[PDB]
Amino acid sequence: VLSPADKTNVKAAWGKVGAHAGEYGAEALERMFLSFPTTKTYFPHFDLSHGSAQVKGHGKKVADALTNAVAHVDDMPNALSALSDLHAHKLRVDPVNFKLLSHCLLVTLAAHLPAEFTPAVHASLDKFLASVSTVLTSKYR
Amino acid sequence: VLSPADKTNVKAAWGKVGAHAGEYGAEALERMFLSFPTTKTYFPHFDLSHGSAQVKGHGKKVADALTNAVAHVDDMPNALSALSDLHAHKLRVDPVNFKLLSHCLLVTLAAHLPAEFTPAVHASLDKFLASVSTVLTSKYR
Amino acid sequence: VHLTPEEKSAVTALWGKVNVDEVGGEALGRLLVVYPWTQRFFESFGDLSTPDAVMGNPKVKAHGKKVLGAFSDGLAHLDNLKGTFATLSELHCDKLHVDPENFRLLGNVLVCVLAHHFGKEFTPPVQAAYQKVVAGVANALAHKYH
Amino acid sequence: VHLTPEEKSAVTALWGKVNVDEVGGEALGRLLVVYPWTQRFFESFGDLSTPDAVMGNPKVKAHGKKVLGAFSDGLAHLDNLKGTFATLSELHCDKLHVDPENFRLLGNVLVCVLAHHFGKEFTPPVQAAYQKVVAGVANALAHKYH
Ligand code: HEM
Ligand code: HEM
Ligand code: HEM
Ligand code: HEM
Repeated sequence: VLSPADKTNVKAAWGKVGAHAGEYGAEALERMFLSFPTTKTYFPHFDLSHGSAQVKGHGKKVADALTNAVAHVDDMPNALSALSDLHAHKLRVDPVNFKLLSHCLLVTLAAHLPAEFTPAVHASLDKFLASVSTVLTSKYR
Repeated sequence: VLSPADKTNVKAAWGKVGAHAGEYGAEALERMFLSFPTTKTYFPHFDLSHGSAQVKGHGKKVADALTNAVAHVDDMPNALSALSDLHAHKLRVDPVNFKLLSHCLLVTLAAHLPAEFTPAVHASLDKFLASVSTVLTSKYR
Repeated sequence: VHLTPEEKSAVTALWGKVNVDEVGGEALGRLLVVYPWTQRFFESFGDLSTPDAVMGNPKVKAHGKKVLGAFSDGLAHLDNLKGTFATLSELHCDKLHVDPENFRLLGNVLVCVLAHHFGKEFTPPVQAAYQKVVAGVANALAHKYH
Repeated sequence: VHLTPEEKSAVTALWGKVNVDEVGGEALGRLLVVYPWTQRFFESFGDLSTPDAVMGNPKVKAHGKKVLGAFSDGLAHLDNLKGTFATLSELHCDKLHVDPENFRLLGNVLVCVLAHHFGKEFTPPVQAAYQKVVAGVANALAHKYH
C-alpha cells in the first residue's frame, strides 16, 4: 500500500515534471519500444520512428492519466476505472508489459530530475507505478 | 476478484482433494524444486531428496494454509494476515516464485482430479491461487 | 536446449502416447478460457463467450491441431528449435503481432493438459523435461522478433 | 550476446566515464531500499533500517565497488559472459543461495543509476544496449544454478 510518505514523495516528484509531462511520457514510450521490442506488437498501427506524431500524442495521454492518478492517489480505482476497462476488455495488453513501461518511466524521471530522484523517492515512485499497474490490470478476468 | 462462480468451483475442487491435501502439497513442492531449481535457494536447510520428511512435513503446512484460505474465501487478507507478515519480513521470498509454486499446484491437481479439472475450474483455481499469492505478497514494501 | 539424453527420451516416450488432434484443441481452448485476453487474436473464430463455446468451437479445435502439429515437428529437432521455428517466428511477429508472452502461457497450459491426460504418468521429472521444452519452444518463436 | 558493433561501442564509451566508487555504492544501496527483501542477504552489513542508513553504510559502499568491479570485467568479455562469470555463478548458488531474480533487480537499478548520473547522455538507444548487457550479465550469473 502507498504510505503517506510515499504519497508526499510522488506528489513532490510529479510536481517538478509539471509542463514537461507530455515530453517525458513520449520519451518513456520511445525507451520502451527500443529496449523491449516485443512491446511494439501492441502498436502495429503506429508510426514508431523517432519523434513521430503518434508517439508524441500518445505520450501526452499516458502522462495526463498519470497526473490524474497522482491528483487522485487516495482513490486510484475510481479515478482509473475507465482506463482499467479499456485495457482489460478492449486493448487486452498482457500484464507483463506494465512492468516494462513502468521501468522506462522511472529511467526517464531519473534522467530528467537529477536533484529529485533520491533513493526514497525512487522507492516511492516504483511502488506507485506498481499500484497504477495493478489497478489497470484488475479487471482482466 | 473472485466471482460467485469462482468461489463455487474452488470449494468443489478443494472439497474433493480432502484428505489428500498434504500429499498434494508435498508433490507440488517436489514438482517446483525439479522444474524450477532456483526455488531451492530458499530451502538450503532442507533435505530435498525424493520422499524427504521435511518436504512431506512442509507440504502439509502449505496445504493446510490453502484449506484455511478456502475456508475463509470471503475474508482471505485477514485469514492469511499471519502468513503474509512471515513471508514479507522473515522469509522475504521474491514475488516471482509465487507464480512458480501456483503453476505446480495446478499441475498437481490436474494430475489427481481428472473429472473435476474442467476448463472453467482450471480458470477459477488459477485466479484463486493468484489471489492468495497477492495477499501473501501485499506487505513486502 | 540443454536437454539431457534422459530428459530427451522421457519427452519422446510420452509424446508417443499423445493424440495430437485432441490435445492441441484442448490446450488452445483452455488458453482462451483461463487467460481470456488471449482472445484478442481470434475474433474471426466466432463465439467464444463461454467455456463450452470456446472448447467446442470447431475453428479453435482445427487451429489447435495446427499448433500442435508444428510443436511435434519441433520435438523431432530438439537440437535446433531456432532454425525449425524461424519462419513461424517472423510470421507471428511481423504479420500477426503476437506478444511472445503468449507463447509462455500456452506452454504452461499445455503442461496442465498433459498432466490432466496422463495423471500419475506425468511424474515430476517428466514435468521438468517438458518445462524445458516449452520454454525452448517459446524462446524459438520469440527469437526473430525485432 | 548478440550485441551490435555500434551497441558495443556505445556501452564501452559510456562506461569509460563511470565512477565505479560512486555508482557501485548507489546501485547496491538503492537495490536494498527499493526492494527491501534483498536486505535478507546482507544482515552482517549492520544498520539498514532507513535509506540514509543504507546509503551511508560503508560496507554497502565497499561491496558495491566490488560488484561493479566484477561488472567491469564482464564488459571486456561480452563475447563470453558465461565463462567470465562461471565461478561467480557457482558461489552465488552453492555458498550464498541468492535467487537469480535478484540479478535482474540489480540490473534494472543499475540502469536507473546510470540515467540519474548521465542524464541526456543516457539516451534511449544507449539504454537499450545497456538493457542487453544487464540481462546477459544476469543470465550468466544464473547459468550454473542447479
Ligand atoms: C503505466 C500504465 C499505462 C497507462 C496509465 C496507460 C494509459 C493509456 C491511455 C490514457 C490511453 C488512451 C485512451 C484514450 O485514447 O482515451 C492508452 C491507450 C493504449 N494503451 Fe495504455 N497505458 C498504460 C500502459 C500500457 C502498456 C504497458 C501497454 C502495452 C505495451 C499499453 C497499450 C496501449 C494501447 C495499444 C493503447 C491504444 C493506442 C491507440 O490505438 O490509440 N498501455 N493507455
Ligand atoms: C501458495 C503460496 C504459499 C503458501 C500458502 C505458503 C505457506 C507457508 C506456510 C504455512 C509455511 C510454514 C510457516 C510456519 O511454520 O508457520 C511456510 C513457510 C515457508 N515458505 Fe511458504 N508458502 C507459499 C509460497 C512460498 C514460496 C513461493 C516460497 C519460495 C519459493 C516459500 C518459501 C517458504 C519458506 C522458505 C518457508 C520456511 C521454511 C522453514 O524454514 O522451515 N513459500 N509457507
Ligand atoms: C506453441 C506455440 C505456437 C505455435 C507452434 C504456433 C503455430 C502456428 C501456426 C502453424 C499457425 C498457422 C500459420 C499460417 O497461417 O501460415 C499459427 C497461426 C496463428 N497463430 Fe500461432 N502458434 C503458437 C502459439 C500462438 C499463440 C500463443 C498465439 C496467440 C495467443 C498465436 C497466434 C496465432 C494467430 C492469431 C494465427 C492465425 C490464425 C488465423 O489464421 O486467423 N499462436 N500459429
Ligand atoms: C550484478 C550481479 C552481481 C555480481 C556481478 C556480483 C558479484 C559479487 C562479488 C564479486 C562478490 C564477492 C565474492 C567474494 O567475496 O569472493 C559477491 C558476493 C556476494 N553477493 Fe553478489 N553480485 C551480484 C549480485 C548480487 C545480488 C543481486 C545479490 C543479492 C541481492 C548478491 C548477493 C551477494 C552476497 C550475499 C555476497 C557475499 C557478501 C559478503 O561477503 O557478505 N549478489 N557478489
